[PDB]
Amino acid sequence: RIVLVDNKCKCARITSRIIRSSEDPNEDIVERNIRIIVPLNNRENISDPTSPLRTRFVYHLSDLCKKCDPTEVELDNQIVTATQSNICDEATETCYTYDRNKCYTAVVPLVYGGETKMVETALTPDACYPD
Amino acid sequence: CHPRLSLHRPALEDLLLGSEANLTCTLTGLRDASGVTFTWTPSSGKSAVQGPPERDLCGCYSVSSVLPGCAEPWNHGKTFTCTAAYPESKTPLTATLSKSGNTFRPEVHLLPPPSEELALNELVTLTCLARGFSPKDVLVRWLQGSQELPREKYLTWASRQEPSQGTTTFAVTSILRVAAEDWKKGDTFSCMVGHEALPLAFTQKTIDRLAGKTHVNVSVVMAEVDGTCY
Amino acid sequence: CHPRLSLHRPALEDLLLGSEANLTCTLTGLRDASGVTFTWTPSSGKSAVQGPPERDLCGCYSVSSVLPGCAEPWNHGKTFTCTAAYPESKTPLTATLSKSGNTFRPEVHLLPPPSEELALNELVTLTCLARGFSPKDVLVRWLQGSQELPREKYLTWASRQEPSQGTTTFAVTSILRVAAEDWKKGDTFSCMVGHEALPLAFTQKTIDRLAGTHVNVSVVMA
Amino acid sequence: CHPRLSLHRPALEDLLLGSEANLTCTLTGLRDASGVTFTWTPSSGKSAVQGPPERDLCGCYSVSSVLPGCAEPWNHGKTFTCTAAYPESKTPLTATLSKSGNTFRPEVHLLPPPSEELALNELVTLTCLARGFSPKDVLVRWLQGSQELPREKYLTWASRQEPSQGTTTFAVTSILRVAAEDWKKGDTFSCMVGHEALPLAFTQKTIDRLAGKPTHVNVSVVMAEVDGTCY
Amino acid sequence: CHPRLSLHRPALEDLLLGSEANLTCTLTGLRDASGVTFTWTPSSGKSAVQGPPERDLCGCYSVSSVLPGCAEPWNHGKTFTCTAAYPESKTPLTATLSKSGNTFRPEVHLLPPPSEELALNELVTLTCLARGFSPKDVLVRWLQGSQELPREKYLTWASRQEPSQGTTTFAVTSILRVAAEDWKKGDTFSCMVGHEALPLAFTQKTIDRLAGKPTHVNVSVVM
Amino acid sequence: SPIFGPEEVNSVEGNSVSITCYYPPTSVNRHTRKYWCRQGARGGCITLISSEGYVSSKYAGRANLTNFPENGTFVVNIAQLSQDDSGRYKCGLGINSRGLSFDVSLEVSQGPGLLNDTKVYTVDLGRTVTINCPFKTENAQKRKSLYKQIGLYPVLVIDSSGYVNPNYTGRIRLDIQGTGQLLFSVVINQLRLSDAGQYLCQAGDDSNSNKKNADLQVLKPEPELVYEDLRGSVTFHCALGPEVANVAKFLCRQSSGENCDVVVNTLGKRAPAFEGRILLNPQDKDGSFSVVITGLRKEDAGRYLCGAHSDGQLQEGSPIQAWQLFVNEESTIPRSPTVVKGVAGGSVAVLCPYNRKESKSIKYWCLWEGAQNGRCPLLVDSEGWVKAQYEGRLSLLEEPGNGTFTVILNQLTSRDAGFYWCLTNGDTLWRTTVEIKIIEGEPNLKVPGNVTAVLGETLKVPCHFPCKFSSYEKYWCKWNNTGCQALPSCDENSRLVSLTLNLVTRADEGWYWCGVKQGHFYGETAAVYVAVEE
Ligand SMILES: *[C@@H]1O[C@H](CO)[C@@H](O[C@@H]2O[C@H](CO)[C@@H](O[C@@H]3O[C@H](CO)[C@@H](O)[C@H](O)[C@@H]3O)[C@H](O)[C@H]2NC(C)=O)[C@H](O)[C@H]1NC(C)=O
Ligand SMILES: *[C@@H]1O[C@H](CO)[C@@H](O[C@@H]2O[C@H](CO)[C@@H](O)[C@H](O)[C@H]2NC(C)=O)[C@H](O)[C@H]1NC(C)=O
Ligand SMILES: *[C@@H]1O[C@H](CO)[C@@H](O[C@@H]2O[C@H](CO)[C@@H](O)[C@H](O)[C@H]2NC(C)=O)[C@H](O)[C@H]1NC(C)=O
Ligand SMILES: *[C@@H]1O[C@H](CO)[C@@H](O[C@@H]2O[C@H](CO)[C@@H](O)[C@H](O)[C@H]2NC(C)=O)[C@H](O)[C@H]1NC(C)=O
Ligand SMILES: *[C@@H]1O[C@H](CO)[C@@H](O)[C@H](O)[C@H]1NC(C)=O
Ligand SMILES: *[C@@H]1O[C@H](CO)[C@@H](O)[C@H](O)[C@H]1NC(C)=O
Ligand SMILES: *[C@@H]1O[C@H](CO)[C@@H](O)[C@H](O)[C@H]1NC(C)=O
Ligand SMILES: *[C@@H]1O[C@H](CO)[C@@H](O)[C@H](O)[C@H]1NC(C)=O
Ligand SMILES: *[C@@H]1O[C@H](CO)[C@@H](O)[C@H](O)[C@H]1NC(C)=O
Ligand SMILES: *[C@@H]1O[C@H](CO)[C@@H](O)[C@H](O)[C@H]1NC(C)=O
Ligand SMILES: *[C@@H]1O[C@H](CO)[C@@H](O)[C@H](O)[C@H]1NC(C)=O
Repeated sequence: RIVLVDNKCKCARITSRIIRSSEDPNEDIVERNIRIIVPLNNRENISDPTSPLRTRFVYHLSDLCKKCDPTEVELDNQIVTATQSNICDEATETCYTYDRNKCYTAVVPLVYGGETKMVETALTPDACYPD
Repeated sequence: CHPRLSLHRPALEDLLLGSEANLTCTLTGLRDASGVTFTWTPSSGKSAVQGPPERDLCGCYSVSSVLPGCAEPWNHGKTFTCTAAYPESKTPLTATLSKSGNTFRPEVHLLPPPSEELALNELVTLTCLARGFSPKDVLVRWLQGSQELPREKYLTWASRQEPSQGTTTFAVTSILRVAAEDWKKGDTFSCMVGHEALPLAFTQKTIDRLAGKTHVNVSVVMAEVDGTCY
Repeated sequence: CHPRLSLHRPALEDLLLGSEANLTCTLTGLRDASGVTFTWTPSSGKSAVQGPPERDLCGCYSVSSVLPGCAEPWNHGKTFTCTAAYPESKTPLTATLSKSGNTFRPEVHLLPPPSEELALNELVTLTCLARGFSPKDVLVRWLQGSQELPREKYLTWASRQEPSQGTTTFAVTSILRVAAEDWKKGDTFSCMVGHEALPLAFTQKTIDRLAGTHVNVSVVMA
Repeated sequence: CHPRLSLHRPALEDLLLGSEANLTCTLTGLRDASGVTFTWTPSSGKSAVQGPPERDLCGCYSVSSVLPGCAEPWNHGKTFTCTAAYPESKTPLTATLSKSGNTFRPEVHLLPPPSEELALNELVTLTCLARGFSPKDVLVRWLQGSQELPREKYLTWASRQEPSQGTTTFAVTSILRVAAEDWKKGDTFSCMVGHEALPLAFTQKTIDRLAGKPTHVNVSVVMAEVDGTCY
Repeated sequence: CHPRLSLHRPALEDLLLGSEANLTCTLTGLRDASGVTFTWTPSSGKSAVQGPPERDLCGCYSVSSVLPGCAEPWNHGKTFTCTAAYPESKTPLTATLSKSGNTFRPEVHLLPPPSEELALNELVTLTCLARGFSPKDVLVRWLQGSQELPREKYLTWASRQEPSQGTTTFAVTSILRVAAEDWKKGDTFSCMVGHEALPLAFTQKTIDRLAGKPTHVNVSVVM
Repeated sequence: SPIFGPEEVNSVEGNSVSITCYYPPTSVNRHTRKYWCRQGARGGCITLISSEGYVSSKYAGRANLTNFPENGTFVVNIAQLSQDDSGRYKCGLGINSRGLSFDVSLEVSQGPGLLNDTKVYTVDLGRTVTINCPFKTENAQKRKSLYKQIGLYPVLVIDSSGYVNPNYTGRIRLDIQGTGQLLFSVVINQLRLSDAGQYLCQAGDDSNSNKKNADLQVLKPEPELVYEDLRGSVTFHCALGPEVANVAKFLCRQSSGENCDVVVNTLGKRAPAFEGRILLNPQDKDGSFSVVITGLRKEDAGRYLCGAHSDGQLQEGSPIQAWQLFVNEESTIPRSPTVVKGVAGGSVAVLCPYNRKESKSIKYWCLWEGAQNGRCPLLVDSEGWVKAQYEGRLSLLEEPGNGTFTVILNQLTSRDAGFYWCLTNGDTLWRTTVEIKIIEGEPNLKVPGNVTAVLGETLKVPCHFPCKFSSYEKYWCKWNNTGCQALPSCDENSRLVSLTLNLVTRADEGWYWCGVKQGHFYGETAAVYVAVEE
């Protein structure tokens, strides 16, 4: 199998495979498999008081498969950099899940003595360490 | 009585919410006056203060001393020593302490109200449990929405160690009573726990009236399926 | 140091399960003078036992005493007065203790385990909470099925005072960690709380699995 | 016929792949002779190559002029102000051209082959379509694997303007015919488009048979009461 | 300027749909008077008054002829040539007229919209493509339902020639942008191509949603 | 999937065991929870020991678990094993129900004891063994014989009169030495896997017949686990004994259907896929040697064997040594260009990366040579040595400096094509290889040819450049061993950056370079030699 996309902001995985046929070669078979993981316990925006549970999930194929990173092409005798999509609007996407390799913090005001301080919390405590 | 000397670690509310992490050295059971003299091993800008005497158990003088500016040597892991000397002595005492090792990170659980309290429709009770952390010190705070509640509105017990299934760990609880109008309307509540082994010194968890599932509805659409993935 | 007399109520564990409860009138801060004379004034029932001295606060001869057999006149609602004798003043000592009133019964809850613990396939945690009782003394016991568990297998906190507005009430918690496969079998667990206000002296609740879930999903695919 | 002057903007291919932003000034329809004059305001390259006095059909003689330059200045917004002093006027005549404003980057699509062309097993057609860009000039290339195909293997049209959804935009097309044994095997093809309004001035799109229309799809939804982390 | 003389063909938009298909014998560039006598070597019996006797661009005079009262029925394919006259040096000029062979019928394909456009719901794009015909003369007309669309709501390109293996052939494209609600509702669209070589001179295609039927999805959910 | 460990683990009762599992050294993985679990017939791991302080009931006192974040490993130690510990287990990180795990099988079997009536013998596959057998004093000249007990029946393999079985031709011998010895020995060289079982001696047909039944086990070699990355490198150490120091060596790779495909020999062999990226070093006093493979790909993973046999392949009866390789694919090695194109007379500039922590080391640059077993000599280093054939056309610069250095090579020819390696003195060692191709064209910068100068006269040299280099920086420099340094400021429009030399003694002789750069990243250069006459 060949991995087409593996998206972590919405936790989607797409693979595909060609199975030929040596009997009248228009009965060829092309197969595509999609794997979706739906969370049921986290908010709409990722900040704590927010619309207590997301209950509607929307998956558009063209939004999952996009390649938002440049590339290098050799045209005649030079190498040029090129973009790979039309939809790379300049980051304001709503993610459905957390990412295991990224940080997510929050800011809370607390009181210590006759003052008020503004401290920072951690929502995924494994992934935020100063090293 | 018999004179003793010990060293106390700086308090956790200052290491996480302030700047001045005062470390202190004490003394108990002196007899007649205070001619006591002190020193430490580091003296990097150490403006040491001795202060006045006091009265200990049954009545006995007891003078301590404090060393300002001890945050970065503590978190870096240096070691401190304290020796005193009373005028009826030919042997200075000693004490040492350091920031501990072999630590563990607490597990925080926030529990929904029981089912019998929601029917009587007066007040409901939320519970916060922290479990499995090796040094005994911890902080617990609550939030309603985004505003912090005052400390005179909830009750939190002390930190005791739990039965052994390996290494030795500790645990703590707290409860909060809130009105059933504010709970059945859709407000959210959060519990924040602070500890040394946590990464950014604080972590939190949150709950509301929907969490705990009932028969919830979910909808998935999956709009275009065969659509040239590129 | 300085002398001080004080009494003590009988213990709570000996009222509910045991038979004979004690009643102490201790005298701390003497350092000497073994000729001390305790004498309870309603002098009937048993006979008063004196005590040998001990050490307290590096110098005190804190002598004690026990008047046994007063467990049932405690529950009926009598009143006791202790006295003593110390080698200085023109006065003896005297204190008083009696069972008070306006008591309230505890409300006990037993909570199911959280959901993030079952993912790890280790021990799971049950929590028992007792709230709203007027005298501070309480007991907590745990049961699995019908067999009782020893006291070294769980953890209870003390009973502090809770921030009420109307009248003064107290609260207490306890946790028990059991094996995950024992939970997944279908075994039942129980929490018992004993108090003075409960007439049958013990109340208990029971939790297990299958207590209360089902989701209704819909796909569209255009 | 009538003497008219014109400046001409530099070619897209030379400017994008290099910096040879050469300008071109030309008066058309001189009276009798070739003794004309030229003058630009940025006199950097004073060796402006005046071309030979060529002619044009139905009685027309024209003069050309080139002011060679580099890509740098044209992209920063200078201005160029060619002149002429042909003898049949008693006052000179100018023209001015600069870089364009109010630009839009194009939308590039690459269409899969149709169904009844695959059931003949001889050749298949790919189609690249670029739409919605404000100046009328654009580049189109093709690639197979990662090697650029020579320009004599495909067909590109011109850039017309589309009917108005308010403002003025343009569109192009190009097609490429491919042996059907190479499409069904799993080779990849690519369409590359270059234009002034793009940020990196180039954009490409790749397609193959795996990224086309499939004939069997399997969807598997998985609920998660545990957490959302996507391991 | 230098004079010349040319000859044209009847336009294709009239040959299949009208009765005003008429031919040409023009004269490009002149500075003289009426020394014109036109003679066409088939003489079926029509009326051959001249076209518009007028002028041209940049000071050139011109004459022209058309054949109004006979709609040119040359499906049999005559030679049909014009032999003009003017009082110049001793060669009154003729012209060139013919009908070549090697007629190839076109192949027309109509494409579904790109799937990126369906997710945004503003306007979708359809594309017609005609390929593989030898005479470079073709007309393209769109249809929605059965009401023809006007010629200002779509865009079509010229007719270019394509690289090939010895036999020379031509191609043409066209696009049309419609609203997303009309696509998702279920409306039908059609492309129509007219060419010389076809038996009824017009080829249709059709497309809508639910036109790719054999896709075979299969859904499953666990826990 | 990125987790790796031992697939099979064997042990006997009463003794301990130690298991190692590997993970990428990402900071999420250095602080997450590690676990050791056992799966049964219910589809779920029951955790037995954890990284957070959990020890199960069955593992109290026996086991523990340790984590080493700087390696990227964690170790599980189990003690006092028993026969009830035979089953399937998993290493892993995070939550048990996900798939960041690795499967392990474990088999325990009961040990020896009390069986004094049978002796034992265990050697390695392909080594030497000898069997010692007494034959009684009442036999001086009476037959000695061996008997192989094959299943149903006993057969004979060597008499004391010369009959030796066709299975054992040439690799068996019977010795009764002198010195008044009335025992005997049977020596076997080149042991195979088809020689296991239970033998039995004999001394004659007689009533005496001093038999003593014996065992012969043969050991397969346990593999060694190697954990590497994509586009990194690996070094194998073959360490056979001195007794095979004069035999040919090889390295093959196992496959599915019991077939080694050979990867390298000492008889001059090489696979086509490993062209340009494999070495084979000469061997030591003890016959030890090493094999270096660079630029690792996804299909480079599996079992590897190195052995010793005369024809240079894997065959029956040769000693071997095994390795197990795993390629990560979650690598932090930066994706660099692999092929670099130039034309004749042009230059090339190559970025060579390393690891950021050892920035005070010494860098080198090497050209690979085939037509041998494989060699790779130096061309230049980072302190001032350069090969004599490459004088005035090669330099190494430490210019980007965040784990990247540059190499500049101009005056290219068609001979300069090939594969080139970059090396470091550090402990961690990636070796990166780049290929140079030569194509047709004309160079960008344009300089005159060789230049003369008169004694005591000023000289001017031009260097024209195209319009695409008009936005860069330009320089002239004078080439030396330590590196070339720029000259103080002579520029114009898109042409003619000109060097000028005011007076001339012979100290101005040498090679000079004309080049462009974007601040830190270097580009094309060109060279010109300047003589001085009188
Ligand atoms: C990287 O992993 C390796 C293998 O897992 C670790 O190697 C071994 O680690 C142990 C414990 O740190 C070392 O044991 C000690 O050895 C000394 C003698 O060298 C002994 O006297 C002590 O009682 C103690 O057991 C061991 O030396 C070391 N090396 C080998 C070859 O076994 C290594 O520790 C890991 N890396 C780091 C930086 O920790
Ligand atoms: C999601 O929640 C975050 C909470 O931090 C929002 O980010 C903040 O938005 C407020 C709005 O005025 C700003 O003042 C803060 O500076 C923002 N903080 C950060 C860290 O971005 C965010 O806007 C919310 N997003 C959505 C789509 O609701
Ligand atoms: C832009 O102008 C320059 C200058 O004329 C052109 O360069 C000339 O190219 C021709 C053909 O190679 C040479 O014969 C001349 O010698 C060049 N002139 C100079 C001054 O170098 C260039 O060709 C023009 N534009 C493009 C894109 O070619
Ligand atoms: C320019 O002059 C240099 C120096 O004399 C020449 O470089 C030498 O060429 C010979 C001929 O092969 C080599 O053996 C030497 O090793 C070269 N270097 C030195 C330092 O002497 C060079 O060949 C001349 N010609 C060109 C075109 O550069
Ligand atoms: C530490 O001691 C100094 C001097 O007594 C005092 O000013 C400061 O507030 C103290 N810091 C604390 C208590 O955090
Ligand atoms: C959701 O579930 C509830 C109970 O299961 C049902 O009454 C309701 O119709 C469902 N749908 C919506 C949209 O609420
Ligand atoms: C008195 O109290 C002690 C401990 O508090 C207990 O062991 C004993 O049973 C009680 N009763 C008597 C009669 O001693
Ligand atoms: C774990 O236990 C084994 C055996 O008791 C011992 O060899 C090893 O050192 C222990 N590891 C640690 C970190 O104590
Ligand atoms: C010799 O080898 C063959 C190979 O299978 C085996 O069947 C046979 O039993 C062996 N015989 C002896 C005497 O070793
Ligand atoms: C690159 O090097 C500079 C200079 O030392 C340094 O400040 C910077 O942090 C480095 N960048 C990285 C990503 O290490
Ligand atoms: C340049 O090279 C010469 C001769 O090799 C040497 O003597 C001199 O020191 C070098 N200068 C520098 C700056 O490296």
